[PDB]
Amino acid sequence: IALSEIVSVVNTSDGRIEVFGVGTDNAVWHNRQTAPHSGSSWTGWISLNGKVTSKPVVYINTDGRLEVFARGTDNALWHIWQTATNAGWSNWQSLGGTITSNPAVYVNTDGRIDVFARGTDNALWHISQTAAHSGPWSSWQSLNGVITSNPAVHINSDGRLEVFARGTDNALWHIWQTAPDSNQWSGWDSLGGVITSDPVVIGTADGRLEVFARGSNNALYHIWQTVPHGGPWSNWASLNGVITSAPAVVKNSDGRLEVFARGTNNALYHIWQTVSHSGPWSNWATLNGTITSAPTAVEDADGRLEVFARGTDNALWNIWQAWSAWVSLKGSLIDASAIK
Amino acid sequence: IALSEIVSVVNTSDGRIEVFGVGTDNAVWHNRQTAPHSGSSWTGWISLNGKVTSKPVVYINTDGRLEVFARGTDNALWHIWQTATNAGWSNWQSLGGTITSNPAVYVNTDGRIDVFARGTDNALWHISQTAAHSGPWSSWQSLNGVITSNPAVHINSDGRLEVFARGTDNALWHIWQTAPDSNQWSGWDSLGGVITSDPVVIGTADGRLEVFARGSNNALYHIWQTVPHGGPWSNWASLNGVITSAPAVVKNSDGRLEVFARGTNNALYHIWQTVSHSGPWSNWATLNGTITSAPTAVEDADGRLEVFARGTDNALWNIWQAWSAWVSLKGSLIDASAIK
Ligand SMILES: OC[C@H]1O[C@@H](O)[C@H](O)[C@@H](O)[C@@H]1O
Ligand SMILES: OC[C@H]1O[C@@H](O)[C@H](O)[C@@H](O)[C@@H]1O
Ligand SMILES: OC[C@H]1O[C@@H](O)[C@H](O)[C@@H](O)[C@@H]1O
Ligand SMILES: OC[C@H]1O[C@@H](O)[C@H](O)[C@@H](O)[C@@H]1O
Ligand SMILES: OC[C@H]1O[C@@H](O)[C@H](O)[C@@H](O)[C@@H]1O
Ligand SMILES: OC[C@H]1O[C@@H](O)[C@H](O)[C@@H](O)[C@@H]1O
Ligand SMILES: OC[C@H]1O[C@@H](O)[C@H](O)[C@@H](O)[C@@H]1O
Ligand SMILES: OC[C@H]1O[C@@H](O)[C@H](O)[C@@H](O)[C@@H]1O
Ligand code: NA
Ligand code: NA
Repeated sequence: IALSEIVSVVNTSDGRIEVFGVGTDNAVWHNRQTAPHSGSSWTGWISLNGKVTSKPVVYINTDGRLEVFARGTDNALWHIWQTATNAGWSNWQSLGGTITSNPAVYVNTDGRIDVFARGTDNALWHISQTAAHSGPWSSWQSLNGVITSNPAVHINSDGRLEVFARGTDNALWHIWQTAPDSNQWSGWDSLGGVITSDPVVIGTADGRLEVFARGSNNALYHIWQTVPHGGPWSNWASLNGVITSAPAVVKNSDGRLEVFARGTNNALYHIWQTVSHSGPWSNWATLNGTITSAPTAVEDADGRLEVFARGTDNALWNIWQAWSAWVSLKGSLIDASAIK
Repeated sequence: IALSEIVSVVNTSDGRIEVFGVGTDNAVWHNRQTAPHSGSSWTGWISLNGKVTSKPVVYINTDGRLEVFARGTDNALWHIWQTATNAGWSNWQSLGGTITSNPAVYVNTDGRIDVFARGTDNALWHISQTAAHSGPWSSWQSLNGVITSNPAVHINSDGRLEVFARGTDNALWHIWQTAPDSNQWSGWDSLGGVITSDPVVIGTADGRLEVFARGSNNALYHIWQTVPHGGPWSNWASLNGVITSAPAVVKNSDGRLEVFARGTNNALYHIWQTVSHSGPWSNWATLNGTITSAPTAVEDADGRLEVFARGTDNALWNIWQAWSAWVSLKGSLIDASAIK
């Protein structure tokens, strides 16, 4: 499994990027832009406390309240939430279970958050809010299978959640809701290939799921739905390169997909659709730097991509689509990924 | 009340703009882009039938299914929906009531559509889906007040719906949910001024509501929340000009607000935030043409603004942010607005 993303990042409901990482104390720390603009100053790192043994994953509830999910020292799923949109936080609360992966998080069309995690049986399990952005939470329920990666989740353009994970054959497997808001899940399907990273999944500007992963030759690969929210899937296509981290994918403000990955020389590299969305891909270009994590990419409130990655000093470094000079957000981050 | 928008327009879940208008037969007709790109060809006009006595208002359910709301010849609220995302349509069904305005439509954080309409008592009434993108619908419920315009609705950045309408004093009044998904609504509040158009409301890139309306001197005015999802509101500010239609507002792909209105010479005019979102406004610029409706503006799948307006030939004409040459979508549209 290629070197993981070190932070979870979201553009908040007031247009400020907030990042969540694990400190040397194994607590979750957050940093937020002071202003909703490219090159904004930052609040600085503020602790949510806790003791996590996974990558923390933030998600924005449909009412704008941020909610962080992370495995605890007891291997239970824990969570903590803003009590008001972009305001104070709750205490950490357990959702129980015994999980063996980072959580994957998305929200159903009914505003109910769905959290996916590998179990001690190596099956995909999930637990959900029973009301929109509200407790109580459901029971833990199994979707079966045997997965050898952290899971990834994205909603289809018809509101059906779809989960991607590596199988015991190192192929990309996936499973989907057969209707929105449903616990009627499909059987597992193999999209084949051999992946040596966690999969990442995004929705194209024309409403198709597209999955990126590193292959056995350390090139970037991708595969996509050929119709909106539907099969068949394309064959695997190489985007080439030699990458030494997990890839991070993001949509430009004009819908062009752009992928960030660490190269052999430990610099940040990127490759993008040219002209328009679902257009022909560029060749790889360097953004330089020296990074000790996978990059994490998000669009800011000015419609510019922002990239975060840990540096050799273990601080979180930022670069944005002007491109800008590398700047440090400081702090000291660790890779707490449940699967490495 | 300044000349109204003639179509309801949405960017569908597969990145194709679809427009809804009233034909000379008083049926609702729709036209959709063949491709999810600027300057795409169109399907041509296809009838949903019905007999409407209001502007038709389309909304995308959280599962991607389009749903159109319009007053019938019996003055009841009627609706029709796609049975699958971007697929076939249902028959028209009545939601009953007796309404005296165009419908205003938004979705709650729980995926429940909320429809607002003036009653025969000139009070603001509403009816909602009781489950996410699903029937049965609620009873009609009154929010009281006396309104002299079509209502406008937008969600706050904390998930609270907020409705704007002109009062008997010709001032801008508003009312809001005190919590998301709630029928706990606030009292009416006056934002003062004198408006001679329907209000239009948008959410800024930094999570604030901003309202645009024509004033007594036929200038464009605007007023905004000074904090995300919160008061106090600004004082009214003039964006000047002399406009002879309702203004239409839209966010650029980079969050810059842009406003479209008909000028004294019947040409399309526009004015925009410069540099970045919540930045200083341009002066008015012409896009020429000769229009016989207010313009309607939406962002396409390429991140470019598209504007629609009826021409002197009663066809719907299109121009986009390249700017492009005016092109005709043909058809023959009427202004069916319930309040003129
Ligand atoms: O108050 C809202 C919060 O309530 C908690 O009980 C739930 O577990 C959270 O998921 C929710 O966001
Ligand atoms: O029914 C829809 C489903 O069809 C399957 O064949 C595809 O592999 C899934 O990605 C899709 O969600
Ligand atoms: O076409 C725009 C593209 O051009 C490149 O020069 C930039 O570095 C990319 O981030 C961008 O997506
Ligand atoms: O629809 C086909 C296109 O989908 C895009 O999102 C992919 O990145 C392209 O490689 C592909 O040609
Ligand atoms: O099937 C979905 C549709 O069902 C109808 O009964 C409801 O009235 C619509 O609002 C809904 O979109
Ligand atoms: O409580 C929030 C509400 O506060 C009021 O003072 C504002 O006028 C409303 O726009 C806002 O939604
Ligand atoms: O800064 C970009 C702006 O420049 C003007 O020339 C265009 O006509 C506007 O549509 C655009 O928003
Ligand atoms: O926050 C203040 C700013 O809000 C913007 O959305 C308005 O268009 C500006 O006129 C105003 O200066
Ligand atoms: Na994340
Ligand atoms: Na509309």
